[PDB]
Amino acid sequence: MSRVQLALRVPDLEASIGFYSKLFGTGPAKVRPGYANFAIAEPPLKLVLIEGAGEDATRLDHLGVEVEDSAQVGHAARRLKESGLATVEENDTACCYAVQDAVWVTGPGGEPWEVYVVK
Ligand SMILES: O=[N+]([O-])c1cc([AsH2])ccc1O
Ligand SMILES: [Cl-]
Ligand SMILES: [Fe+3]
Repeated sequence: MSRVQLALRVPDLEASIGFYSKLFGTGPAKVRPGYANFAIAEPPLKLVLIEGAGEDATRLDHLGVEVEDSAQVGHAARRLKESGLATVEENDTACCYAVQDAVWVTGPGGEPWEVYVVK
């Protein structure tokens, strides 16, 4: 039972939390200066808002697939490595108010993806 992760670099975090509460009909799961997240049931979605220091507009920070356990993260790592993708693995790695196992790739046009579990 995994979900898409969508992490956005937003110019106004406060306006953004406001807007996403309305769009999804639910408040954030977590709020800390310069960061918020929403854990959305339908559609399955982890929405990450990161506050950008003076960009004009919202832009993509990264994308992701949140899996159920580290076991799934490692399957995904081996499978992606086997398909010929350049990968970067991380274990028990702090970051944004959580600990995660993750594997990272980048699409041809430079957009970053992580397959990850939050521990
Ligand atoms: O790419 N990252 O490692 C990354 C990780 C976290 As946590 C937040 C923003 C980012 O761009
Ligand atoms: Cl963008
Ligand atoms: Fe993140």
